Amino acid sequence: GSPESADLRALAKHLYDSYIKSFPLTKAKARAILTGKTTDKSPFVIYDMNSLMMGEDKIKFEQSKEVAIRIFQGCQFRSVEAVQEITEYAKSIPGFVNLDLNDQVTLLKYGVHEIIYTMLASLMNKDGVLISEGQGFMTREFLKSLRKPFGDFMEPKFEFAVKFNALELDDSDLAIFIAVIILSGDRPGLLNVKPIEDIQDNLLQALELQLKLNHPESSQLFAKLLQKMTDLRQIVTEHVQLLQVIKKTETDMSLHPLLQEIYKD
Amino acid sequence: PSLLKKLLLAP
Ligand SMILES: CCCCCCC[C@H](OCC(=O)O)c1ccc(Cl)cc1
Ligand SMILES: CCCCCCC[C@H](OCC(=O)O)c1ccc(Cl)cc1
Repeated sequence: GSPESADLRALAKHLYDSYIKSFPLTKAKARAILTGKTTDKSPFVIYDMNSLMMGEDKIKFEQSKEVAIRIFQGCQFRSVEAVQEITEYAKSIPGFVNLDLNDQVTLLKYGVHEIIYTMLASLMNKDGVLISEGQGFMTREFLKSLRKPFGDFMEPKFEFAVKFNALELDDSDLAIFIAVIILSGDRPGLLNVKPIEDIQDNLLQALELQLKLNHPESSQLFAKLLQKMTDLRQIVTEHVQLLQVIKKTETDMSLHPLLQEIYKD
Repeated sequence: PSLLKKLLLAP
């Protein structure tokens, strides 16, 4: 009834406010930069090797390693930063910090990359990706051009992003969507699934009401977002497969200890 | 030895 609905809107707002606190660059700010509607300094565009060299100081997060490997390493540190932000966000979801601590770890271990790819879409258009909190823009063609197989990592994320961004979700919608994904009761090795699904069920009701109110003309948007959750799991599976290739092909790659924990399978 | 657990426990 209306009392439940009001509580769902208060939960949606709490999540939005926590999302704003956790993530430095929101979708609204990212899209303004991408569409060129900001007053702030323009991102440095990296579209070829010359511009990467020039722009390197603008986009920094010494270097004799080959460029594809250097981009690979830099990406880990950005990914590790994202894990930290997502963990802060998860701790703001009501009920999360009261879960068994090993289950909180499990939820982050198996959920964080699905969230990374969701939030990465906010930074992407069909032509490239905003990097370094808006200070750079690396073209999709440049990343595709990196020597095999490094040029294969980002393209499926761009493919996901263009379709995902066509749904026109805003930061308020995204805050609930990512909370739903974190609270997935089917992650391997969860010790107590029922409290997780109880939280998720309430988040799913908050998401459905959010979409009905914020996107009244977008038919079955909720069903579309449930399908995107499945699509994100496929992106993760494919990314892991590519990592296995690099591990078998490339000689001495240093994997960050936080990613070592996450990818310990 | 869990880095995720350390992140979760920091207020
Ligand atoms: C395996 C996926 C490729 C690596 C991901 C890059 C991380 C990206 O960072 C942009 C930057 O800092 O340039 C990002 C994404 C989501 C959040 Cl929530 C925060 C940051
Ligand atoms: C080539 C241009 C795109 C980089 C591709 C994403 C990189 C990937 O992402 C980090 C993550 O899965 O969290 C990763 C994994 C392990 C190492 Cl050692 C380095 C990078």
